[PDB]
Amino acid sequence: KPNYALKFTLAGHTKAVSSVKFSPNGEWLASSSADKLIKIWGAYDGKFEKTISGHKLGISDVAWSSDSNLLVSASDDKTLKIWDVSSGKCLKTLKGHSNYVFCCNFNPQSNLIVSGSFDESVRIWDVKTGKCLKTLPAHSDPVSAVHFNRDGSLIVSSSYDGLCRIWDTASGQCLKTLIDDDNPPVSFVKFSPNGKYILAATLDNTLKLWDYSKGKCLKTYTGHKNEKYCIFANFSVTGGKWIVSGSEDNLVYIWNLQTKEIVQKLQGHTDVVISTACHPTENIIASAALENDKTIKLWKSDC
Repeated sequence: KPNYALKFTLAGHTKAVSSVKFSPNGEWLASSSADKLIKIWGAYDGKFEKTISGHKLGISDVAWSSDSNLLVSASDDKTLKIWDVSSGKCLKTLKGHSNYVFCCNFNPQSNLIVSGSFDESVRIWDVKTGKCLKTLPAHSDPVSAVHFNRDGSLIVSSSYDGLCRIWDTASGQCLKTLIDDDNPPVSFVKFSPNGKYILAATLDNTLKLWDYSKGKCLKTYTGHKNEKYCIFANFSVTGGKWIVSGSEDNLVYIWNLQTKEIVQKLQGHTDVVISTACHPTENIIASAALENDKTIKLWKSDC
């Protein structure tokens, strides 16, 4: 149904890309890499803007503040850094995790940051002071993803222990633990835009849409390969309602959300597609690949 075609190929990172994210204002793409760098690119033209540096080791994730002025990055150096994008300044270094920080996000208000780490904990940080507010004993294996819901009241986390958990931001209480028939490692998780559903990726080549309120799996998406890497998944909402994800067979997969059929497979990358992102207003997908490719691709569809 959609017709995403390659528009731009962005080269610059010298090691594996780990994450790509569109700014909320739609003007920019941020990318993180194992080369220890963040790069900023024009969202519509693919034009390289600048590099942001400071981390001592590779970066697994990057996230934008709601006003598109700040980034937060999660690194193997055991820290997160908060960046003022226009100046390039490292505003704060968030110290607390005892091993690799794998995932990070602002809440919608962007006064808080949530992080997940190889040390098996989730941390909630104050953006202004740079202090850790809470440390949640969230999981018994590395934390693969963390995400705030629509109003910042709930946090969802996933882990290689096979659990998705939902946390109350304010109290730090575990409200829910999602358990299916089997519990294979969960490599990614996020709330849906409306906030009633949770999309989770598992390392048995499967994406599941869960009803958060009921605690029941509604839909299942397969065809892609995902047994090893923590690959992002997206809700595409600008045109037709899709689920988007990378794959270890070098393709970007697009599923119809309702019917669960593969509507398109984007060909062009020459290595695992580790990350994808969906532009907030236009029908644009960004995709990034691992170290044998190193490129980021911008794809556009008429619907």
